[PDB]
Amino acid sequence: ATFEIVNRCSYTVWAAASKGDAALDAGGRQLNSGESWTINVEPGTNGGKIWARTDCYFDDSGSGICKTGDCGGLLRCKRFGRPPTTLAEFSLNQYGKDYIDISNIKGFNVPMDFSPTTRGCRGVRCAADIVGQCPAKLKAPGGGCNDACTVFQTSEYCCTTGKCGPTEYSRFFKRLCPDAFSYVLDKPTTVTCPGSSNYRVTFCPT
Repeated sequence: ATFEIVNRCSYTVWAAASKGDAALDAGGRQLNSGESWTINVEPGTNGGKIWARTDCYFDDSGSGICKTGDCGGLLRCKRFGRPPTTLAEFSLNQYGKDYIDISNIKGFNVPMDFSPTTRGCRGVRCAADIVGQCPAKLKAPGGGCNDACTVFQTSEYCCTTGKCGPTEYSRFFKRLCPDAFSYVLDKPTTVTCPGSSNYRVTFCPT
């Protein structure tokens, strides 16, 4: 499957693509404002994620640090990134279907649109000013708006027991971005697409 990753933000981002235990394609790349990066993702990929990282510094060897979304200091991510990270999430070719969603379960750093470029389903978007409106206790100094599980590490926010409800913090994310997951047991906003669809992830779609 082809994913085109487009940075429409006015600032540079470092895109990342991983399935948690391995890079997807090259795993990460710098995207200046306006740049597009096309990656290929193996069919049947389960649990892939794409996210943006902000305020990164890397040396010649691809080692460094980012203020949001850092994946163990690598330019080419092999593992998932440190919150806060708006997440594009996908599982491909699962019994004939693709499943896509956007998630704020790990916080929010950059607005995002996640849409198919082929026919048969709709896209999803979270483009509200979540960082600007972020509650004081969830604001991340490096930038972004943390989720409450990251900040407070309770069973209720992290849904550790498999039983949890919405919270004042999850309702904030849900109010601004209804089409994104706001906590682990949120009513699903997953979109079902035809198997082997292709996609575009746009940072700062507005």
